[PDB]
This record gives sequence, C-alpha cells and structure tokens, in this order.
Amino acid sequence: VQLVESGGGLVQPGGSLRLSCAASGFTFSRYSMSWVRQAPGKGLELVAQINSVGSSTYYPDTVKGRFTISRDNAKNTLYLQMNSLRAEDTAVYYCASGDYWGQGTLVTVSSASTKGPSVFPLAPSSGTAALGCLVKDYFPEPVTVSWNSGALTSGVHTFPAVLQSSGLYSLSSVVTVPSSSLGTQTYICNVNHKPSNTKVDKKVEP
Amino acid sequence: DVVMTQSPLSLPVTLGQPASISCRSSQSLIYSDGNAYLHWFLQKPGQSPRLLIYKVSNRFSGVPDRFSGSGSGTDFTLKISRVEAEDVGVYYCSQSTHVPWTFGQGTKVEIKRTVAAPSVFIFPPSDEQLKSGTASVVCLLNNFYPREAKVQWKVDNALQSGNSQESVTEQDSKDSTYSLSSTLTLSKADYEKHKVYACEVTHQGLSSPVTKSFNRGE
Amino acid sequence: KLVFFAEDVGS
Repeated sequence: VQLVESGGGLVQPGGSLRLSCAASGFTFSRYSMSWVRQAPGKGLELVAQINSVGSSTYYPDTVKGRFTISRDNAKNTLYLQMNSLRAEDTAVYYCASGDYWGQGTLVTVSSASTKGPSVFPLAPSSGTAALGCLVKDYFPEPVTVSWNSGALTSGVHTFPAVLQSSGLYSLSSVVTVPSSSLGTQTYICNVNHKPSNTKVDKKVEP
Repeated sequence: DVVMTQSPLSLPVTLGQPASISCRSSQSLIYSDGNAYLHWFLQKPGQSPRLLIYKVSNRFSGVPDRFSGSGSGTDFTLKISRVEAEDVGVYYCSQSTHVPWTFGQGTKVEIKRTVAAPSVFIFPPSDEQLKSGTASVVCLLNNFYPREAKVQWKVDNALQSGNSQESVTEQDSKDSTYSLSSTLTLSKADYEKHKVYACEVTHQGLSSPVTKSFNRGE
Repeated sequence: KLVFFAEDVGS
C-alpha cells in the first residue's frame, strides 16, 4: 500500500494550490479518504474528509469555503484544491486512508522569494574532534545535509532550521571524528536545497 | 465535535519500564457493527504517523507485541510492556466513528536515562563569511542529558543578549542524548572591534560551568 | 488494508 503526494510547495499569500495523491495497492474506490495537516512542531489537524464514492464532504471552519476535497475512483487519485491561502495554512499535508499515511507534501504560504543558502565550514581546532558546516540564509525549507556522499553517518547531528530576523533560514550540521583520522581523511558535506535548485559540496579542512 | 483528551502530554520513562497513555472520549464510540473505532498512532521525528492499534485492542501489521490497548465507552488506555529506545515519538489517539475523524493533543514519550555531561566546542567564523560583512560564532554542546542547558555568550567578558539563536536535536534513538547548537550573529565591523569570544555552559552533569574561548586573530 | 472509517462498513 502506497500514498504519493504532489503539487506541494512555496505559494504567495492569497494564492492557490492543488494537491494530488497516487493511491496504490488496495482498492481505493471502497474506502473514505482524508487530508490531515501539521504546522511546525504542532499536532494532527484534519483538513478535509471524503467518503468512498464522493457524495459526502466535511471541512472544519478553518478551511471551509476555501478548500475542496475530490476523488477519481477510476484513476485512483485524491485531490485537495486549496484557495485563499494564509500563513496559518503553512503545514505538511498528508493524504491518509487512516491505517496508511503518505510521505506528506510541505506547503509554505509566504510572499518571500526563493533563496539558496551560503555554505560555511565549521573548521576543527585543538581523542575526539568536532567539525561541521553552517547552512545560512535560505528560503524556504527544507535543506538536506549528508557527509562524504552518505558514507559518513556515525556521530552526525543535523540541527533543525531556525528562522532568522531577516526572514531567512539557517542551520548547522556537525560530525564527531577521531583526531587521528584528520590528517588522512578528507571531510566534505553535501548540502541540497531542492526549492531553489542549489547544490553545494563544502570541504571542511583545519 | 468528538474531543479526545490525552494524559500525560509529556511522558519521561526509564528503559525497559512500562508506560500508560490515557484517552478520554467526549461521547460513545461504539458503532452499529459493534466495533468502537478508536485507534493509536505513533509519529517519530521527521516521519509520517504510523498506526499501532486500530480497534481498541488490535495491533497493526509489523507492530510489536509490547504495545497494547484497552478501554470501553469514553475511557481508553495505551500500554507499553517495556520502553525501548526506538519508542521515542509523539503518540496520538483518534476517533473514526463519527465525521469528522478527530485526534488527541499528543503524548511525547521521553527516555529517562543516566546524567551525561555535554562535550563543549567553539567554532570561529570562516574567513569567507567575513568577506560578505557578517560573522557567525557557533557553539556546540554534544551528547548530553537532561535536555535543559544554559548557554551564555561573552565578548571581552561582556554578556550578550538578543544576538544569538539556539537549536536542539530530538532525543536520540541509540544513546538517548541531546545535542545543542547556539549561533552568535555579529556584523564584520562589530566582530573586528573585539578580542575575546567565549561561550559559558551550565549543565546538571557539570560540577562547575564549562567555558570555551578563542581570540580573534589566530 | 482495513475499514478504518465507520462510514465504509456499509461498503
């Protein structure tokens, strides 16, 4: 059983978005479906609920009259037409059959433009040694940071993105390695910012 | 609207010990077919919620035997046999008897472990960053417990306020420790006007506060 | 796959 969402992303306030879900493996036409959202560090909040055929519909008074849930029982797809978008609609949107929840598509409602980050090394100093990288001034979320093309996973700590007063995001990713290892081993972090199509590989050297 | 009341909202628990999460329903959940549509979900950090228990007591595919569900009518409970390191996450109760499908506030389950002192590290800004007219001074607090820790920035012994932001990682699934990062943001001109850059660390696991410093200029 | 929602029992 799979639920793959699409159509999510950065949107202007007062704008429109339409989320799509490709439901697979379980006879989609037989069951009710829903759209549940989650704002940063918040709980589960239902957005819309449709029945098996599509004759019954429910929306809470937070999205009512602005959002529309729909379904194609022949194509095995679920839709959510979001209109008159507000900053309070910024959340991760999941498509759920209840027992199964998709990966969730992140929706951002902001007038701020897409910006790629600045990648700076957190150089090691003076048998455990700490080093990392600062991923500063990007919008919107998310970024992904891996070390040595995924080979280095042990002792890696990637910190949650903190919004700066400038309205741009920033975070740091750190890794603990033996000091012995330094002289030999080369340390490079792979920073990926899919929203702005930015890819940066930064060598962190003493 | 059928309102689910959860208790406790925060659940710190020792490894291998049992845990119980309470859930009250505002009305009856028994449907015409005889089944009461009350479920339990687990959401670990950065991932989608996963169904554990479905109709009061039945467990889902892949879900262990240690998880268990009980209750009838309004009162319900989710019990764990032995708390494992992989159980850290937010547990949700849910109702699917009536329209709309509702949820509880969520219970954060924490691992209560032995006190671990943090590893403190200070990183000076990069030379490349100084070109753009900004300097970022990062402080790393690695692998500590409890989560509560104080970080103070000192610039030539002068205490800093409102010019630093901190970030904490979620509880680890392997060693159950926390990691903290504090970043001091200063312009190139404000940065170049001072010598001493330190971060004072206060943690339960430290008998005395840990101070890590560097001089700008080497 | 389960009949998660009570509205689907009559289907």
